[PDB]
Amino acid sequence: GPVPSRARVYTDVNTHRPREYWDYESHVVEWGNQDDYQLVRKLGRGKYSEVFEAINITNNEKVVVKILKPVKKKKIKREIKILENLRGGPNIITLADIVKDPVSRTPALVFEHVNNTDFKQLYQTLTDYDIRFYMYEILKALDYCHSMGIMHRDVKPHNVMIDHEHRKLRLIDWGLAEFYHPGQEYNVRVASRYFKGPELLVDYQMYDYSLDMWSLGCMLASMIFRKEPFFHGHDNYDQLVRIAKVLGTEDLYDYIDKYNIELDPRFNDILGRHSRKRWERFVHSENQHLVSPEALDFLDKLLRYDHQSRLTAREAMEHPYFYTVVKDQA
Ligand SMILES: CC(C)Oc1ccc2ccn(-c3cncc(-c4ccc(C(=O)O)cc4)n3)c2c1
Repeated sequence: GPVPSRARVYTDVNTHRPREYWDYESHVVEWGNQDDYQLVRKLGRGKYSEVFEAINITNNEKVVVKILKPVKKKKIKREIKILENLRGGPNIITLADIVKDPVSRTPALVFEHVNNTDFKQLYQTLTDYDIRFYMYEILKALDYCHSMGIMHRDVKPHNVMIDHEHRKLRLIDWGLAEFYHPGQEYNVRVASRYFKGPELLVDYQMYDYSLDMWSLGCMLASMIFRKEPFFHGHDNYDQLVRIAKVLGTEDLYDYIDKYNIELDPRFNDILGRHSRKRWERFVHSENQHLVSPEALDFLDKLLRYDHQSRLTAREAMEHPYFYTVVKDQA
């Protein structure tokens, strides 16, 4: 069978907490009053929810309501518990309230309003400094949630809200997040295809916080190289092929050997043999102003097959790429 793995950091953080912190199945949801909110307009739709701008009529505050499509009570409890545990943490979206439609019995999460600028219009405006700044802000949220025993498991641009005028950022959509427990075998069917870590793609279930760091690396690559998505796979199998064409097959097969991973036979046809590419092949006159030795060194240290060898969030924050950001923040 596969070789076990443990997180290098924050390994036992949940074991040391009271059971109630992580044992979300036992959480009792306190429902507020749906009549306190009036819906104003629809903001967006997902697979599993619809998001509206609303007003809290008790105090006239603008709020956001995420009405859940039908999902298991345990998964709703998980998201609520995680949001409550992380409330007040750096750059974490604040859950303000939880309500039910009395007739249709559908649950709705009520959040703080963030004045988001279209992240699909915000990447053509981003300077080198801006990317470093916002990356640092995301790392603060990830170090925090990891330190609190939580993997986000769905890091990607859609789940980062930015109020550019206020240089404000929030990490949202905790619906896939999970508590880290040493030894636990997780579902690999998480995250968007383009952001999935090698561990997911090869079906290695004993993963950890380091998944988030792969996803972050994918984001960074897409931003500095102006190539969204960076690893553009056609399906989950081809996704690993696209990664292998960059990181190379030698390190991939080393990873599978180290963890005694049983690779789906389907892969044997399509993976082939690929050299590890230098990052210089993605640099061009359009993106060169975003790319530095520091950026490439940092990126290289996020995008590793071996989850254990990726930078931690706290290590990433200490990287020379962020020296200018750190100097200004005091
Ligand atoms: C599906 C959702 C992310 O789509 C949108 C689209 C446009 C906009 C424009 C503003 N928002 C907005 C403003 N303030 C907060 C949020 C929000 C907050 C949390 C979550 C969540 O799940 O955790 C989803 C959305 N959202 C939008 C949300």
